[PDB]
Amino acid sequence: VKNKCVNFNFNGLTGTGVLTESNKKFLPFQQFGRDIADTTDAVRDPQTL
Amino acid sequence: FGAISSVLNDILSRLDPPEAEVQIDRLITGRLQSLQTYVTQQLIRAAE
Amino acid sequence: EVFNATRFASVYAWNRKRISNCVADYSVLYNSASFSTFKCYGVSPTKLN
Repeated sequence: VKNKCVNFNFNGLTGTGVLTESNKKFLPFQQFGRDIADTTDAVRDPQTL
Repeated sequence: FGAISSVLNDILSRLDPPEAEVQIDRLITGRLQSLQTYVTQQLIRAAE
Repeated sequence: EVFNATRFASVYAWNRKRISNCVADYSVLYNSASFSTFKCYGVSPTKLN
């Protein structure tokens, strides 16, 4: 579910926030990304990549 | 700040309250000290 | 194949098995009365599931 503030348990990484499509692209070995302040900002879906 | 992890969600989802209380208390102490330092510096700069 | 096996190695030659690429159910292990000692360090058993 996207564009709604929900609790997400992404492959054991729990949190709360709004999931949205990303113009950002990941290399095909990275699982999740961090901001300049090292807060999690992006994730990779375990079932859809 | 001495805790097992720097994320509260990990401690909450990994440990029961009786033992996670110590880690949460250590994190609270560290973050409170940091915030107090920031507020004091902001007060001094605001006076300037 | 590890819990319900018939052979256990010696103490100085303890046998290590790597578990990966599967789903593990620790709740049935913890709630069973067959085990007389079940203690977890760094995690709580009830959350292992």
